[PDB]
Amino acid sequence: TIGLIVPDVNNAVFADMFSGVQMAASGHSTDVLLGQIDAPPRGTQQLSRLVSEGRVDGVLLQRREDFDDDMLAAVLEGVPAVTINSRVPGRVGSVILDDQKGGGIATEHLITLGHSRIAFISGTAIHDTAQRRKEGYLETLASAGLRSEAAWVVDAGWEADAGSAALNTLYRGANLGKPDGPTAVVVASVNAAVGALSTALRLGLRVPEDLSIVGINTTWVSDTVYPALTTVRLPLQRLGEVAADVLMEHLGGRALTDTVVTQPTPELLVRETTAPPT
Amino acid sequence: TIGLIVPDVNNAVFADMFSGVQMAASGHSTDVLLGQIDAPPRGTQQLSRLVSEGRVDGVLLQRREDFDDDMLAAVLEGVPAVTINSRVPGRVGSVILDDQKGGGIATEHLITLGHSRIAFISGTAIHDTAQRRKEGYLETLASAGLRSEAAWVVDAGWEADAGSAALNTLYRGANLGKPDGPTAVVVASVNAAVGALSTALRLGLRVPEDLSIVGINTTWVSDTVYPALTTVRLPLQRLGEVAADVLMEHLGGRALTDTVVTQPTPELLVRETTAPP
Repeated sequence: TIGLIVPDVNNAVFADMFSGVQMAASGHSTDVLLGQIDAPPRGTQQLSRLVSEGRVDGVLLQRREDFDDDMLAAVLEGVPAVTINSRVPGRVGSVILDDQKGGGIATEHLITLGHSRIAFISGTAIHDTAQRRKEGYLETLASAGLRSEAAWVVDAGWEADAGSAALNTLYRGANLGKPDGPTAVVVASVNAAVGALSTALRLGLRVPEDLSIVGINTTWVSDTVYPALTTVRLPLQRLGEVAADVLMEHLGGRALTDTVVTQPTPELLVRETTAPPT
Repeated sequence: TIGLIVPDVNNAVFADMFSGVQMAASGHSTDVLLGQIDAPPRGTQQLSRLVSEGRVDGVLLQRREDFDDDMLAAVLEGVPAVTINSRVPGRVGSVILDDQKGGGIATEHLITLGHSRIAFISGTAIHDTAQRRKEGYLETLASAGLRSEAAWVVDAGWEADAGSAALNTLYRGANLGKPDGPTAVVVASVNAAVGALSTALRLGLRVPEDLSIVGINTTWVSDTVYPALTTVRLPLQRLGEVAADVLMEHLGGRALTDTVVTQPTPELLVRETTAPP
């Protein structure tokens, strides 16, 4: 049996990631025990108890956006563990997505539509996955001969409320959607993107006319809402299958590895929130 | 270890329910195993093997929307089990929400704003939760003393794509949002309600000006979208908390019960999707 420890089961990547974990694990007649952890302080305790005590042979951990590298390294000391959608410095055993290429594809799509001033709403400063996606965006702008500004890049979060809050901050401080501000924003995760789209609409901005929006990752929500969010689909199911496999293989005696799921490549899903600027 | 068996982790109720089941289990030194089953007989083999091989001590099962009462009985025969957000006649061990009262409260609200032609997009015909909420909406139209038609009640599903399909049908078949049509629609579950909204807007109906939408249950999605969906919040965390408790008390000897979580009461959460017609 294996443990899947997650920040919350409402998280955007959870459903596809879980189905992958479950399919691989069941394939080997191994069950998946699900656990959910709060914010630190209680967050770290639950994890120490829930990891130490262990009715599980090993652990798949999706790191919380408020857990620093320190809080994870200490807990994972001496535990067979694979981090998923995150990699902690100074240990081995992780499976991540091709985050830089995801940020790059999102950004590139906006540059091909004619946008020059493009903002980025990231996850937290703590989350290595957010920083990779930010890098992809930064490289892409640079190679295209374009500039970003400190004011156009906000560390927010994965969820709707942080996305909303960050859009508000761009709107009020950066003239996002106004006269000389950025005309498009890339959002590091799709739920934050749904929050951003909503806030742009409540503020009175036309989407896509006044502001284009691309989210990274895709859910039924991003595909359902009106206008439907243009997104970059990442292979979440594969990510869960590979991480489950790396863990189970390590329990059979193999080395833990640190890998990047690179196939399939990220898929641009052009919906209704991206157009050329005005 | 106990099993939490659900049809789709994307379900509107899953998150809150699960936090409930985890609370209960955490205090009783018990782990939760998350699982799914296919249609019987496959599913019958699955659930029994889960207990027969000692993988779980007991099961909490949310019924799939394409499971009729016969199918659920099959998989549950000879299994320590408590059904969640659903109740099978012919067996004991279930914990349901105050479903009728929640469907009425959504309808109540639409009439109070001044609506007289009110639709209902249900779950599937075979889900008991969906029918119990349909009952509340009908019973409230009769308490107020108002019209209802066969064409205004459409069976659909829990999910966005079902809600959207049902809305299209109300629009083409029942003239929804037009001179003849109903001016409002209660949607049996929130994801379907987000589907209905989206399709309403695409068509070119203004919401709430041309059509008023209320959903039952509440997620970050219904609160986040624009316009935000008016919904009626049921106490999903307690339902999870209480169901897990009944199963584990039953694993220590107690009888399986059939329970309704009647407190807290359905909370009308007014947002941007409801207005006078």
